[PDB]
Amino acid sequence: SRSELLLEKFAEKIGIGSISFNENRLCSFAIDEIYYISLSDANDEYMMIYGVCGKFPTDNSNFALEILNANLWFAENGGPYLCYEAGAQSLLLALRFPLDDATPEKLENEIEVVVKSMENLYLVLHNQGITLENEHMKIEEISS
Amino acid sequence: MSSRSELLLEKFAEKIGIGSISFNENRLCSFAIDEIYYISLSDANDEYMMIYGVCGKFPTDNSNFALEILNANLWFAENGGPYLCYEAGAQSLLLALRFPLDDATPEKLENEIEVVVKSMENLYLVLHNQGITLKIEEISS
Repeated sequence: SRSELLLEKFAEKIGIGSISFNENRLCSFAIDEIYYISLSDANDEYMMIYGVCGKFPTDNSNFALEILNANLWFAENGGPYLCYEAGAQSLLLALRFPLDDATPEKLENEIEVVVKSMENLYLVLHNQGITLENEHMKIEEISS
Repeated sequence: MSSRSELLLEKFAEKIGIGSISFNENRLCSFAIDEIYYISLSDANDEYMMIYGVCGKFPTDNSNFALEILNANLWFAENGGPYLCYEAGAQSLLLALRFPLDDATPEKLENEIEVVVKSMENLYLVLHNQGITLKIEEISS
């Protein structure tokens, strides 16, 4: 109806297509925030975990400062360091991982710490409208 | 009258701010130059304390600077760990490190204060070896 016409006109404009309300008058969708993590075989005592947050706006100094300021918070609590990797010019959340007494479960938790930091970093940016460059919200329908 | 050597010493002295300088009987004249480091202990919460290395006033006009400091944090991130932070209030460049009270001892507080100092030392040296920048007095020879 006036809805189906919107549901569909929504599809044609959203990229994916052939969308319609099912039997129960529902039309479900899945969306996701994909988080990038990288493990670096740094040296022989430590391993480095990087939470790649996306390209950094290197033309906005006001941003670099609210990031640098956010470190106070990461300095008080847990600890991934907020950094800038010149090469790919990205925003990085860094956390060294000690190999001594290492364990996949410890590695699992340390990686979880970094992603929870990204969660928090993002929420704050999202709640301020900010959106890094390599950020993409992928949508697609599923069985309602 | 004085040799152009003594002359230079004097013009140097008067220009540097200190006054009345000359070469002693041995043709010597010594100075002491200080590189002060400001540390601040903070009674943050009741489970952790916070050691701050106040490095100076952060030039908030330079987009490039902020980025170089952020890139330096990669280094601190690999090593022990004082964080390179920015404090809006005083617009200062901070080197932050938390200190746990559980089993704390002045010895532990002394080591920690000393790591922040050494971090400020690696920082300033990398900053100065870049020409970047955010007290001399004569003494006995």
